[PDB]
Amino acid sequence: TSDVLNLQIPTPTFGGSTGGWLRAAEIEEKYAITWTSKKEQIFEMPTSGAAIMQKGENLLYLAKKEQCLALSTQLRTLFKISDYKIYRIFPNSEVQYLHPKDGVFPEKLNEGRIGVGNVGYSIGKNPNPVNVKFTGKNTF
Amino acid sequence: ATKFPKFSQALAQDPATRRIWYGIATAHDLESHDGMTEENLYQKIFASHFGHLAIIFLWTSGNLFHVAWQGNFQQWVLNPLKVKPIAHAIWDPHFGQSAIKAFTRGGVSYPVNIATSGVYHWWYTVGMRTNEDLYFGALGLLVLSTTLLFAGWLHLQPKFRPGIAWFKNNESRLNHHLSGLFGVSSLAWSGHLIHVAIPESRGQHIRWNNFTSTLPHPEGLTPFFTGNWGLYAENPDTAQHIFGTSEGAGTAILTFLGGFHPQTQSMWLTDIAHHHLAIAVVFIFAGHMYRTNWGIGHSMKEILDAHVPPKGRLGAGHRGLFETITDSLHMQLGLALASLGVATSLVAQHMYALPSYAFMAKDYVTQAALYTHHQYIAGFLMVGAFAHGAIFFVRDYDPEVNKDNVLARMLQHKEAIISHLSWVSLFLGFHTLGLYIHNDVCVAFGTPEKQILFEPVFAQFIQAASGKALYGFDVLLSSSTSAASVASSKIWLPGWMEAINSGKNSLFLTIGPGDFLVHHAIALGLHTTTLILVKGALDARGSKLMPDKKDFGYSFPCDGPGRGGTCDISAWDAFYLAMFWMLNTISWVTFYWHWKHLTVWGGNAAAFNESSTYIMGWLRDYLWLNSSPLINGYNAFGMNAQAVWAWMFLFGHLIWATGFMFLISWRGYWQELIETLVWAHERTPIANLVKWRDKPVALSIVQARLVGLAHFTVGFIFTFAPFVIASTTGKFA
Amino acid sequence: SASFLPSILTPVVTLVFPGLMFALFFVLIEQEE
Amino acid sequence: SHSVRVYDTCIGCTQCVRACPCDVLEMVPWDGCKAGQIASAPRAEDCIGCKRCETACPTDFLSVRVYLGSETTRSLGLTY
Amino acid sequence: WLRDFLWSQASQVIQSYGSALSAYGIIFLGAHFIWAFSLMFLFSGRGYWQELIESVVWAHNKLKLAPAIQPRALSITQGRAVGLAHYLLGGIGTTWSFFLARIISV
Amino acid sequence: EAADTWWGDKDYPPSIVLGIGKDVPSSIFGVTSGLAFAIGVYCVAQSNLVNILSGSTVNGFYVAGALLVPYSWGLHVAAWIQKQNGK
Amino acid sequence: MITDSQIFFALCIALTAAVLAIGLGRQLYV
Amino acid sequence: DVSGLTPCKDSAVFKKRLDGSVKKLQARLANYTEGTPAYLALEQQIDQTKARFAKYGDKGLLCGADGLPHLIADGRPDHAGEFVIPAFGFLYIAGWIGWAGRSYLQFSKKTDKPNENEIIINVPVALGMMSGAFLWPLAAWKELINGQLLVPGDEVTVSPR
Ligand code: CLA
Ligand code: CLA
Ligand code: CLA
Ligand code: CLA
Ligand code: CLA
Ligand code: CLA
Ligand SMILES: CCCCCC(=O)OC\C(C=C=C1C(C)(C)C[C@H](OC(C)=O)C[C@@]1(C)O)=C/C=C/C(C)=C/C=C/C=C(C)/C=C/C=C(\C)C(=O)C[C@@]12O[C@]1(C)C[C@@H](O)CC2(C)C
Ligand SMILES: CC1=C(/C=C/C(C)=C/C=C/C(C)=C/C=C/C=C(C)/C=C/C=C(C)/C=C/C2=C(C)CCCC2(C)C)C(C)(C)CCC1
Ligand SMILES: CC1=C(/C=C/C(C)=C/C=C/C(C)=C\C=C\C=C(C)\C=C\C=C(C)\C=C\C2=C(C)CCCC2(C)C)C(C)(C)CCC1
Ligand SMILES: CC1=C(C/C=C(\C)CCC[C@H](C)CCC[C@H](C)CCCC(C)C)C(=O)c2ccccc2C1=O
Ligand code: SF4
Ligand code: SF4
Repeated sequence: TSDVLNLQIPTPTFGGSTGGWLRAAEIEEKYAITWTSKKEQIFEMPTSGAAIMQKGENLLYLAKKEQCLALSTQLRTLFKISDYKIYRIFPNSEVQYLHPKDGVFPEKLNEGRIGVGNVGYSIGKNPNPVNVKFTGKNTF
Repeated sequence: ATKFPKFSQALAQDPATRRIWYGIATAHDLESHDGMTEENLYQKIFASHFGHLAIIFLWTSGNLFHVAWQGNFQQWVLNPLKVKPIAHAIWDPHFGQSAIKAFTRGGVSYPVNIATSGVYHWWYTVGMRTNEDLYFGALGLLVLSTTLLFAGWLHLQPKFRPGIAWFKNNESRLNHHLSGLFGVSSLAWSGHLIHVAIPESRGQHIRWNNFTSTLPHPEGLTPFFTGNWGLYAENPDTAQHIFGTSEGAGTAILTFLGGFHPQTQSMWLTDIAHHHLAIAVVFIFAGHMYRTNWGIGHSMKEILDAHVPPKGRLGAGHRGLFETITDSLHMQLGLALASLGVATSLVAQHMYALPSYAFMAKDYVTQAALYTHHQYIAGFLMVGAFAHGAIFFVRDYDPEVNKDNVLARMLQHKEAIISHLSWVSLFLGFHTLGLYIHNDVCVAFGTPEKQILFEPVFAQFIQAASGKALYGFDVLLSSSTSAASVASSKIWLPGWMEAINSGKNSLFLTIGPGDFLVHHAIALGLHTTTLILVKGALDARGSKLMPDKKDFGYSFPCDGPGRGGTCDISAWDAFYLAMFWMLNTISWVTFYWHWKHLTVWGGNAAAFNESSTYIMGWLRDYLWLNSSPLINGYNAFGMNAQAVWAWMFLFGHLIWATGFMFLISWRGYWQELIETLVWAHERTPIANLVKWRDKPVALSIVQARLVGLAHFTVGFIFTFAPFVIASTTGKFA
Repeated sequence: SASFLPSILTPVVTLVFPGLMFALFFVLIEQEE
Repeated sequence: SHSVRVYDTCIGCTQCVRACPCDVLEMVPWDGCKAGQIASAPRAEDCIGCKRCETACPTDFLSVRVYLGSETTRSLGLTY
Repeated sequence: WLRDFLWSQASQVIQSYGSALSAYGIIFLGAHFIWAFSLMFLFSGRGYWQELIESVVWAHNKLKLAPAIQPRALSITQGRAVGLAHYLLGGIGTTWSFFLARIISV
Repeated sequence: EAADTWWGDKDYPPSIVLGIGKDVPSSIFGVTSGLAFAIGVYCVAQSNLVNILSGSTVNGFYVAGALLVPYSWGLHVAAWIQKQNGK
Repeated sequence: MITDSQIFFALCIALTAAVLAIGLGRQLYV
Repeated sequence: DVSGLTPCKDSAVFKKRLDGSVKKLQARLANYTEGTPAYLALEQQIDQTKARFAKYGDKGLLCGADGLPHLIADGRPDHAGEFVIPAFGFLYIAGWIGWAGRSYLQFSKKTDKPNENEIIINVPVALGMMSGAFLWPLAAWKELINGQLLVPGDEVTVSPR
């Protein structure tokens, strides 16, 4: 999708945990994940505890991308939900779309992606670190 | 930018406390800083050399000033065998009354520390007799440190920074070092000995006001110019000289009697000046070797490029070694540390074997402390040389420059080298531990006659070949009417034989089966430390588990838990592992030296000879027995002057113990603990208004290994030094 | 009279100097661009 | 931020992308193997450096390589 | 504690040689050895030992002595477990021998 | 710089390894090697046939002649180098 | 015995050395 | 003799150690009634101590100033009862063990399941190689001359360096 997030999506019913985001989420960086459910059931939170996911649409704020992707892995390998979307909320109310970027999962091939970081030789043909001395660059 | 690691943009953007630790820890790594060129690197190293030299001379000037001001040099000169030398006076507002009376010792009336560095004997030999002389030496070294600091400031100026071609001038630098810094300095020391120290030993008072009008020899430059150099050797000091006075003295300035002065139990001062003169001439001739500006001389590149055995025995010979050494500061530094480590181990052996300072080999505390000092420093330099060789392999070794070189062939057959070091270490460890455990069980079962006691016949044969005549080998120097015993029979032999065949010297101590076993233990330690260091240096560029190790640098945490697990895989981790083994083998060497000399000084060498063959003998006769004056420095009934040594003993125990924290527990546990503490501080009232600037994180893996190793080493040193000082002080023998 | 110099210099140096150096070093650590 | 590189010994078996916990890796089209795809690292700023991709590579001496470098608030995995 | 408990009560266990309590002194020394042997596993890491095993495997391969069951270093969890077990065995053995040799002889 | 002194692909070193004596023929090198060896062995034999004393019997001519024994090693090596080079 | 004037002279020389050490350290600079 | 050592048959400290060793057990003997197996065990210990000391005196061992035998690992022929003859014995036995292991390794490599032949040993074949390794210095020399003992060196795996 695009960089838009519905702030009024209902949240899973949770009793409050001591694992939530700290002061550096309203200051630096915050993440949210939204998914669609078919029934009311109980899932384990990545910040400990258990929460009931609402039937319909859900929204949940986390502190790092690892927590959102671990929750997405739980929503995949368990009871099948595969339309989750992970965002990144800045303190100036600016949202950025991260997971399912091109609309499809990264493991499936998608025409229109550009290879980044690809190297045109085997790993044993990197230059020696003597040849990059006093240059600032590296042999990667 | 304005952030603290101005030299590392990567570290300055770290939002955590890791930035401060890594900025402190990588301050001197001048090769990896941001925007560093070779010329600027060499200039900064030159300035740092000047600053470090100034630090050395300031430290020596401080020693001189404190002995001059708060010392008892006046009283110690008049009676060296009974007056305790003084380091400095103690100022402590934490002292009680009984600590003030307990530390009030020597001839002074204030609390005071007794010097165990032997600076009193050294200054007493070289002509110091009053506190004014020490104060003037302190002033001279202060002015020298000031001059060196100004020179270091001056050579970073834009018109005084030397170019890169000046630094890589190997022939000129080695010529000037070998001639000047060695030979001319040795010649000047021989001149000082002959002009000041030898006349001061004979009762004359030679200082800056009368040295230019007092002849050191009665003739004076006439035997030197005419060629009758043997006139300087006639009439030596008789064996009734009494150091510092004139009865039985001589008028000789260059002799080679050999052996020891009979009263001071040290070598003759005329032997030392002659030795320095010979070394001076040899070093000037040796510095007359390399071509600098006048056609004659060698080129170091041609010598290295020529030395190829005829049919591929050593590959391409030493071709390309000149380019690798000059362009890599890590190889030069590694060679320097290896040579210096050999040198300081040599000084450790020779200063107890052949003492040169008057009235040492009778203090026994300076004698123990200096040996342990120099042996630990030797171990440190030896480990550092291999560490910098590993660094040179990581980021300075060019494989195309060294094609089929004598250095690349070392990497070609590195597996054979590591496997054979493994075989030697395993063989030595198996056999010496088996012999020690066999002797333990045999002594424990009431049958000490079943012990395996190998007589060390090779080293005893060497002692006999040097002249020792109780083993009955009757070979070379021990047997008269031999070519070796006749050829030197009228130069240095009689003094050497009267010094080696007496029982009061440390020259070639009598050795038995315990010496055999502990020498095998020492060889085990040396081979295993060499194993770890050589394996790290040779596998620094890669192995089967990590073929691209050179891309990740010299020091990195790991390569993940994949393909089995890659804990401690870098060459830095090989250094970290070999540090423990160096500490272990230096502890073995110092334990052997200290117990052997403790039994010899007390006239009870049979105790060592009987109890050194099994481990329980060591444990109950050296460590348990000699700790009694140390741990009783303070108790429930009071305290004495060894309370500070007891406190430092427990201090070293605690530091060595808290090293095991960082060495055994690893980051994850501590990172989760830090996160819980972060929640605690952020979610408590009153105290959450105080906010950190750097986010607290756990110590990194390499940082943790370094911190635990530094703790281990500091605790090691601070628990061995109080024992080796207080046990010798608590027995006086 | 040189019997005052320990009791003057040792507290001044050992206490006052590294405290000011710690404060100055901390301030220089935490200043930014 | 750490730097991730993928070399041409890739076989396109997708295990590195599945093993990634930070959505760093993705599959782009390619013609150098039978699967017709090669791994890519377009989001290396979200790399934490846990090297789960390197454990999942089946090729002899892994094609996807993670070099630990500069540390940020994302590569340190800090929630505070 | 150090002077009046450990140093003062180890006299029975260090002087037990040549008597009926000499096994306690033997176990004292052996448990010290095992406790120190634990720190080898507790401080070091797997990758160094794997590379050293590679260097040994080269010589074995050279002499046609390579086992088909390929030799590997102990795993990280196993290395920690071995170090901990050796540490506990050495400590409990040292305390066991010290207590028994002290309290039997007084 | 310097000269190409590497000879790993040849059975003998080039003549330029001798520096200032790169043009001396092999016969002079061998004759001087034998003479220097004989004189040096005689000079060092004058230190064990006669007991060298503290200043009385030192005889600095025998000392200067004693340096011919290591010099005789270099002369017979240079004799071989010039012989293989054809000079 | 070392007089007070000698100790103060040594202190002055050490102070000059300290100022030069500061100059060298700030010539290498941070 | 060698290193100033005296023979143990001519050493007074060795005899003093003999007397102390037998006197300790004799003092231990005085609290037991005769005919009891404790008494018989203690007198057997005394006889064993006397026999051991007599053997150490008769074998020609050299004792030092402490009265304990000192082994001369020099290689002299008169001290070949020390290190050298046990050296030859151990070298033969260790070569036997190594050659038996190597032969079974070759056999297990040449089979269809090399891994299962090393955790579960083929006992008849293992006993065959184990007993046939008695001529290891000849078989190893024959394999060395035939070129089967050593791999050429370009066929063993090596780290990149
Ligand atoms: C004759 C002229 C001369 C002299 C005297 C020196 C002297 C020095 N140069 Mg130097 N240099 C020269 C010409 C000369 N240079 C030239 C022509 C060049 C250019 C080609 C250089 C280029 C150069 C560089 C690039 C550097 C130096 C450095 C140094 C210093 C070495 C550090 C030191 O103190 O070691 C002193 C060491 C000894 C006196 C001997 C140590 C070895 C022995 C075996 C020790 C044991 C002796 C004895 C037993 C000790 C016991 C004493 C007592 C405790 C009992 C030293 C002051 C370095 C330095 O520090 O820079 C400031 C440095 O980085 N020089
Ligand atoms: C014709 C050749 C010849 C010969 C055979 C001699 C022989 C001798 N001269 Mg002599 N001399 C000569 C020409 C000669 N001179 C000339 C042309 C002059 C200048 C006018 C001098 C000026 C001279 C002086 C000023 C002195 C002698 C002395 C001596 C005697 C020293 C003996 C000895 O063992 O030296 C001792 C050897 C050494 C000290 C070291 C030997 C190593 C070499 C030979 C040193 C040579 C100098 C050396 C290069 C350093 C000088 C460099 C300078 C810049 C510092 C000896 C009999 C000395 C003497 O007492 O005479 C009775 C003396 O003081 N000579
Ligand atoms: C003449 C000797 C000499 C010189 C010039 C150098 C120079 C260098 N070494 Mg080095 N080294 C040496 C000796 C030397 N070393 C020895 C003897 C060892 C063996 C112990 C080492 C081991 C070593 C390693 C393992 C490494 C270096 C590295 C380096 C480079 C960067 C230094 C750095 O970042 O430190 C900055 C300064 C510090 C980190 C200060 C740390 C303070 C230490 C830990 C002591 C603290 C304990 C303290 C005294 C306790 C107080 C006790 C009290 C409370 C009682 C630099 C080129 C590193 C490098 O860049 O290589 C690629 C590297 O990895 N060296
Ligand atoms: C007391 C503690 C201790 C002991 C005994 C050892 C022992 C050993 N370490 Mg070690 N190490 C230790 C602490 C210790 N370490 C610590 C604290 C560290 C810091 C992390 C290290 C770091 C370290 C490194 C980095 C290396 C070693 C290596 C070695 C081996 C050296 C070879 C050797 O001596 O073989 C002798 C073997 C032994 C002493 C083990 C005991 C074996 C048995 C029980 C001996 C019994 C005697 C007798 C033969 C019995 C007959 C057997 C019977 C069946 C017939 C050996 C296994 C090196 C290695 O593996 O190279 C090959 C090596 O590279 N260690
Ligand atoms: C590095 C050598 C060195 C060392 C370790 C010491 C150590 C000591 N001095 Mg001292 N001192 C030294 C050199 C040294 N001195 C020199 C050269 C002088 C002549 C000016 C003096 C003059 C002096 C006096 C007059 C007094 C001391 C006192 C003391 C003691 C208390 C500390 C103090 O207040 O110092 C204060 C010291 C100074 C103000 C002089 C500066 C010391 C040198 C020049 C600095 C060297 C720095 C060194 C290289 C380390 C650099 C790194 C550092 C920045 C971390 C302490 C034992 C006091 C004492 O006796 O207490 C019982 C005391 O009253 N010192
Ligand atoms: C019979 C098998 C056998 C043979 C011939 C060898 C031969 C060799 N090993 Mg070795 N090794 C073996 C088994 C064997 N090993 C085993 C099982 C281990 C694991 C514990 C090791 C661990 C090992 C190390 C760590 C090192 C060697 C080294 C060496 C070489 C030097 C000799 C030495 O140090 O021996 C010492 C041997 C040992 C300490 C291990 C002995 C263990 C037992 C007693 C042998 C196995 C017998 C086997 C069970 C018999 C079953 C066969 C039967 C069914 C017929 C040599 C090539 C060293 C080297 O590389 O030097 C170049 C070296 O550093 N080996
Ligand atoms: C007039 C004599 C005639 C016979 C001799 C002779 O001419 O044969 C020459 C010859 C063969 C030949 C010939 C040819 C040249 C090939 C062809 C000739 O035909 C012609 C002209 O073409 C014929 C022939 C047969 O001659 C071969 C020569 C071999 C030679 C000359 C071999 C020297 C080793 C030196 C060593 C090992 C030094 C060790 C030195 C040592 C160990 C030391 O320096 C110790 C030292 O303590 C010393 C001593 C002094 C101290 O300061 C320094 C120290 C402490 C270190
Ligand atoms: C890592 C590395 C490195 C390092 C290395 C090292 C550290 C080494 C060491 C080495 C060593 C540490 C060696 C040693 C040696 C020694 C010797 C070589 C000795 C000799 C001696 C002699 C020869 C003597 C003889 C004699 C005499 C004369 C007297 C009498 C007796 C007798 C006979 C004994 C480097 C940087 C280079 C680079 C590369 C890498
Ligand atoms: C005389 C004597 C002595 C000496 C000795 C010596 C010095 C020796 C040496 C030795 C040596 C120097 C050796 C070397 C070697 C080399 C090699 C190279 C080897 C090898 C081996 C092998 C290879 C083996 C193999 C095998 C077999 C055959 C069997 C088992 C199995 C195996 C496979 C392992 C002494 C004094 C002690 C004492 C007296 C006597
Ligand atoms: C030494 C060591 C190894 C190497 C250890 C190995 C390969 C264990 C070898 C097991 C042997 C083969 C079991 C039998 C031991 C001896 C053959 C028998 C000795 C018997 C005595 C009682 C005499 C690791 O793999 C390791 C891994 C992680 C952390 C630390 C370490 C570690 O310290
Ligand atoms: S995280 Fe720790 S245990 Fe795991 S590979 Fe890295 S260093 Fe080894
Ligand atoms: S290091 Fe971790 S986060 Fe980065 S690409 Fe590999 S698996 Fe993904």
